[PDB]
Amino acid sequence: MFTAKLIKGKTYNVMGITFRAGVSQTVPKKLYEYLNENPYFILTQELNNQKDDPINYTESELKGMNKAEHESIISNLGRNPSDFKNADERIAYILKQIDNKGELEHHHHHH
Repeated sequence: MFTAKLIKGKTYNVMGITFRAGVSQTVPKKLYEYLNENPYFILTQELNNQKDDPINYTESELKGMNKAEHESIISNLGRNPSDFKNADERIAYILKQIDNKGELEHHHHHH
């Protein structure tokens, strides 16, 4: 997660985002580096998602995902992606786990 807080200003409108001095607001990577150039803000990025289940992603993202990326993914799963050499193999196998994420709130009082 990226966040910026106005240190130079008091109330400033960046593109379509409204920042105020003292007010931290979460921004995308685009705006983070955009405001990295613009010395009006203090920039801070922290990872709330330290570890998730790293073996299930968008096939669209995996279509543009590099060789070592696919490998490190399935390595975190605990499988050897060295046998799977073609993109088809690697993408399909990862898609099996995006299929394994069927439910999150299977708990009552939240249905």
